[PDB]
Amino acid sequence: IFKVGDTVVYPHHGAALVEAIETRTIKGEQKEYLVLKVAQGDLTVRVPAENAEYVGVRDVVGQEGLDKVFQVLRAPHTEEPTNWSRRYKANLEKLASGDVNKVAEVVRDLWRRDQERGLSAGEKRMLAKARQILVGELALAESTDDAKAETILDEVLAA
DNA sequence: AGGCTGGCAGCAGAATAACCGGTGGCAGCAGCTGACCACAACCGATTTTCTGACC
Repeated sequence: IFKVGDTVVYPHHGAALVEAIETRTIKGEQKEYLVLKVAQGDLTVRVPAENAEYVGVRDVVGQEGLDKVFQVLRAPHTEEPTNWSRRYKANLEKLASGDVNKVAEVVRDLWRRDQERGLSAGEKRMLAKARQILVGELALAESTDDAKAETILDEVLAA
């Protein structure tokens, strides 16, 4: 399925393009490396043709999962453990999982707790990073005008 | 049978990542003052010494 011209989503680097299929030699054999161009830090990631699904290279989302993550973002549930260390560990695990609904849960919990209390600079950086990957994912998914993706993010945050 | 004497050898030293609770400090400020300048006047003799009339 991975041809030149896609827009695939890495686990926690964001949505990236493809431009070539490298046949770079490993053990005297030409494993089909595919290249990536993710623009948050202009790093190029090259992965083997079959271990991408093992490491979690996930395709773009363009169906009722958009409504699913919208109702996840506008869900009434907000619960965290008592200690900030375990709460941060659980949110970091859900962030590193690389799932859109889980990242939506992370940003709704962090945005609710920041508009209620205001926690910390480290979780502020975490919320900025997770909001960046969610906004970039949906803006390259629906092709829906990035930063007007931020306006529709404001709409679903207002709920 | 070892020992304690002898050089011999080797070495130290000097000179040239967050939460929660609590508690005391602290600064800012209306709000009693309360002692204090502080002008500002007002009198209390005081002494001089004319001023005014007295016979």
